Amino acid sequence: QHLLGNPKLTVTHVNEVKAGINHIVVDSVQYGNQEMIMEKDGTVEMRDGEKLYINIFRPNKDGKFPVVMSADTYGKDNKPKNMGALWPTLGTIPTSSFTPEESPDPGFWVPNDYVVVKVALRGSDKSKGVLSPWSKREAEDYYEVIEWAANQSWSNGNIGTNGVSYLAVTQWWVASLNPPHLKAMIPWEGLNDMYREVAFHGGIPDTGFYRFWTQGIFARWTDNPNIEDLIQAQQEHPLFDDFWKQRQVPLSQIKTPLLTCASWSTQGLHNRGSFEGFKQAASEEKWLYVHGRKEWESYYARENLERQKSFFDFYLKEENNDWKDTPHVIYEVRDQFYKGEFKSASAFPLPNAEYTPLYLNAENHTLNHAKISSAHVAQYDSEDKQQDVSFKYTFDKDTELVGNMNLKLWVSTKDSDDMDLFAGIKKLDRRGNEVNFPDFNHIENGQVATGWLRVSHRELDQEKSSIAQPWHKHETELKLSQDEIVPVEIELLPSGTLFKQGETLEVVVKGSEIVIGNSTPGMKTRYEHEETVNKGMHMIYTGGKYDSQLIIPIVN
Ligand SMILES: [Cl-]
Ligand SMILES: [Cl-]
Ligand SMILES: [Cl-]
Ligand SMILES: [Cl-]
Ligand code: NI
Repeated sequence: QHLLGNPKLTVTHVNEVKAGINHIVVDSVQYGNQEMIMEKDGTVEMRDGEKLYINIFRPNKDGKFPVVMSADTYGKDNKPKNMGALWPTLGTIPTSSFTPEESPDPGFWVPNDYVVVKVALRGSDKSKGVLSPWSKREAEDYYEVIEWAANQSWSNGNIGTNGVSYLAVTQWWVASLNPPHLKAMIPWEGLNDMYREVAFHGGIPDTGFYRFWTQGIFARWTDNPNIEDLIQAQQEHPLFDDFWKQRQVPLSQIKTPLLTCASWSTQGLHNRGSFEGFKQAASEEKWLYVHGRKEWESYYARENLERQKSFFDFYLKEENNDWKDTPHVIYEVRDQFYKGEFKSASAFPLPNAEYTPLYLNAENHTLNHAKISSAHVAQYDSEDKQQDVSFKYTFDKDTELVGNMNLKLWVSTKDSDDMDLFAGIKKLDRRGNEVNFPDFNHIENGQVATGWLRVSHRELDQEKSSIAQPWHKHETELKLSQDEIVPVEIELLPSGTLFKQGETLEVVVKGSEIVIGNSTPGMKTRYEHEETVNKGMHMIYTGGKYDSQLIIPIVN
């Protein structure tokens, strides 16, 4: 039958397709050689007269179909990319040749009688307009394309958005505007608060990935003079001010039926906001899927395509399938690299989480059940990349930690008026060796959880903070005096991990990155934090009034 495709046809070589309506044959990963129509370089006109450029892949037959859409500024005609040698840890990513990275593959969706629309947002492709990534103005353009699509001859009126990374962030954005024909959304790993999630971590500027990403956009469209200079924006907006508030999606405006993917493996880019989107969305019908595996690999994996399709068959085809039997949260409890167990819950944060303090003791590198009665101080050189302080707890029984963790420290410094603190959670096996996990950006020597804070940014938003997840206002800098001892709470980003009986959790605090390096030597694919306020010794106080502690989310 037709899902085996037609092996008599030759696949359309994608760089040879010309503008207009084309009959093409797609090298589908699932369904062999698949005939369809591709309309290349169609335009949609914005309210201000700007044209946005798109491709439309649709069944070669009359009729009305549900529509799958994605939008970004990376190039709508990108042929997906010696990657095996150049970025070996990307994992297995099977797609047709008509799938720009992270996009819904028309070779999967179109044979299942969906239309796929690929949108080049303003400033990209033949548009030389303003390119302001992850903004409301970009969201407004996306909204126009959704509503236009709903009125086309091949459209059943129901548009669902889908895609990874930039293609996910733009969904949080457009959904906050509630387009009337946006009937479902699949933000598969996307941030939605640039200040907190990519431009700065805990107030410390990302000098790596953020800048690499920004430069990449500039390099992609060198003949567009209207690309927003986000390098300079980072320099001149060090606090969460009116500029950055406009780059935090108003998530509680979202009402659209929602399938979110978050990953334990993307801490430092999409992880925080993936969870924020799921949590804060007002949507009455929402689901979350969490894994501790690789990003694009998991998106394109057949089981996750089938999950996406089941959600869209319910919402876009209006089929009475059993989608709503799906538990609202499905999550991996990671044990080792690519080894874990998937479990389910009715909510995130997990309704059975017991937020449990472990108190730090500076004298003996321990985390403890009981409070430490007398105040002591530990110390590390903040400029020596080999120095840190660490604290360990060995479990007496199998324990699952799933959710946020909060590291409360009392700290001071003598040689600077500020401190950059780098926190990490590690798991050590029964032999005392670190157990590595997938981590950002597609590194395999990562850790359990990571967090950051610039201490002048420590002031908490009391309304938004919780016992497991501190929320920092980032409104004003509270610089320090010599030996001013201050309380800080560091956001360890959401993680899911089993600690077996005999295994150890280790907190590490340091003046620089805890896990070093990346998976693409010479290219800044990972966060870096090379612009630091650190000088000299950092002090960490524990015991007595200095109730330094780690709050851990014990579940199951
Ligand atoms: Cl449920
Ligand atoms: Cl225990
Ligand atoms: Cl939690
Ligand atoms: Cl806020
Ligand atoms: Ni060929």
